[PDB]
Amino acid sequence: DVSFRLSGADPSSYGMFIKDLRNALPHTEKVYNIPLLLPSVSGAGRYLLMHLFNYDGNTITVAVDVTNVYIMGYLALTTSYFFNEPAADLASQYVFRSARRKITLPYSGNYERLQIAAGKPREKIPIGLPALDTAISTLLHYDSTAAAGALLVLIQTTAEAARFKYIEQQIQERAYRDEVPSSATISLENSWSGLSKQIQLAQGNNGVFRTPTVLVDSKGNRVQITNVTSNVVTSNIQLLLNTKNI
Ligand SMILES: *[C@@H]1O[C@H](CO)[C@@H](OC2O[C@H](CO)[C@@H](O)[C@H](O)[C@H]2NC(C)=O)[C@H](O)[C@H]1NC(C)=O
Ligand SMILES: OC[C@H]1O[C@@H](O[C@H]2[C@H](O)[C@@H](O)[C@H](O)O[C@@H]2CO)[C@H](O)[C@@H](O)[C@H]1O
Repeated sequence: DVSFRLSGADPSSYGMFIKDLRNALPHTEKVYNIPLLLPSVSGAGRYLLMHLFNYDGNTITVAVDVTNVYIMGYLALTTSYFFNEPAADLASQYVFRSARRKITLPYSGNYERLQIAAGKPREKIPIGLPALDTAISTLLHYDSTAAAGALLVLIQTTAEAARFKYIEQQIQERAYRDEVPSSATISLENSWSGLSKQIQLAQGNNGVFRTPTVLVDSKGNRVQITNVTSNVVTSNIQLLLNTKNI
């Protein structure tokens, strides 16, 4: 398991937790030096448990699918909560079985279903460590509407941060003050799948992408990614979604 506590948390411990989060996911091959996520894992081992503690010390345990880094659900005291999606339902057969009751959310974990449930896009939802403390707090007590938004904060603080160093960096700048995500952040989140595909396809195309990826950069400008020499591939992306899942 991996853990993070917001009490006493700073850019340092956050980075360490994100480093752990990354190291917890297994892989057998690296593509252009980037861990390649497995096509699939069978049974309970398919899920990674993250113990998160808010500033007061309360905790929720989040189950993550180690093949894609998708959040399946979490445990709040003695109640389990899982998205309304096949994968999560499957996940419920293995994790938090001893919870006293199981609640299925009214939506899947997809960014689009989450934004609807929440009544606003990620664009306008401030993130950072403080925001992650709010999120943990919200999920301790069931509220599907407040949860959608806390869940959008959680996904980005943790899964997207493991996925991209840049996003991990974005969150460390927000260690003591939340801020809506830069568009480069939303761009990267939206492009993880495609970038993972083209990184793997480049492998026998001499590091050239079969199809270029369009991103938005730091300065907020439209940019094309055509091959593995881009900083995005050399520095940024830290985990790759196996094409066997794309
Ligand atoms: C792969 O991607 C490279 C940049 O990420 C790109 O190099 C450049 O493209 C032109 C030069 O002809 C410039 O617009 C740009 O400044 C160049 N970037 C750098 C840092 O040199 C390669 O040309 C791309 N290769 C392929 C096969 O498309
Ligand atoms: O949308 C980002 C979000 O991914 C969720 O999974 C989605 C997925 O993007 C889509 O291909 C599919 O049709 O719905 C999936 C779940 O039902 C994750 O659960 C989440 O953790 C985010 O990364």
